[PDB]
Amino acid sequence: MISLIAALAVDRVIGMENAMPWNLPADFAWFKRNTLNKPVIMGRHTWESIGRPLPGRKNIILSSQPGTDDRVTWVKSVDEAIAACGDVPEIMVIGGGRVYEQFLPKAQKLYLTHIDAEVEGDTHFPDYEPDDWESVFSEFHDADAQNSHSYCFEILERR
Ligand SMILES: NC(=O)c1ccc[n+]([C@@H]2O[C@H](COP(=O)([O-])OP(=O)(O)OC[C@H]3O[C@@H](n4cnc5c(N)ncnc54)[C@H](OP(=O)(O)O)[C@@H]3O)[C@@H](O)[C@H]2O)c1
Ligand SMILES: Nc1nc(=O)c2c([nH]1)NC[C@H](CCc1ccc(C(=O)N[C@@H](CCC(=O)O)C(=O)O)cc1)C2
Repeated sequence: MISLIAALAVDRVIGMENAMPWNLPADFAWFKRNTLNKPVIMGRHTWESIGRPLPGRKNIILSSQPGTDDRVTWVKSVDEAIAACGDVPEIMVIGGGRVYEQFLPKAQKLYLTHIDAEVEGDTHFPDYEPDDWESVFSEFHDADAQNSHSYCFEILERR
């Protein structure tokens, strides 16, 4: 199955590394737990933002152009990206917006972190039919000495 994992600021705004200001080690732990030993698919801009492969995961990068880094696997279409994951229980799609838009209709699960942070940005997580999705887990945390903002983890499954 295909899953999307994303961090959503106020108004479901999404973005890249330098554009997302919070410091949420708890969310990084959540992301790691939920993606480790699974293939991760990302767009080229997300790849450039991260700057180095995510360890212990197959990193698959979408780009219309030839690859430019042998440390990751490069593909030129959504269907090629999925095929490059092989036969695994769960494929993790880690954005960005253009990639989320394409994979959402194919996805069975969403892993969302709803962060109580107001950020500059025009880009939002794709609109999806709320009635298409059942919330199966959520867990709220206030900010603390390590985490700059309050945040809520949520898993939704397609119903
Ligand atoms: N300044 C602003 O107001 C503003 C607003 C919104 C976004 N942005 C910028 O936009 C970028 C983030 O956009 P994003 O989150 O949408 O990026 P993303 O999903 O991480 O990456 C998009 C890239 O992935 C590749 N890709 C996606 N689908 C593909 C497909 N089906 N086949 C082949 N390649 C595919 C393309 O790479 P190739 O280009 O290599 O073909 C595409 O340009 C950042 O650089 C951000 O700064 C800026
Ligand atoms: N839950 C979640 N949080 C986020 O901030 C993001 C998503 N999802 N999805 C898309 C994008 C992912 C950004 C992103 C980039 C690098 C690492 C990373 O380096 N993670 C390491 C652990 C880092 C640490 O332990 O400090 C990892 O091994 O997963 C995590 C997230 C932003």
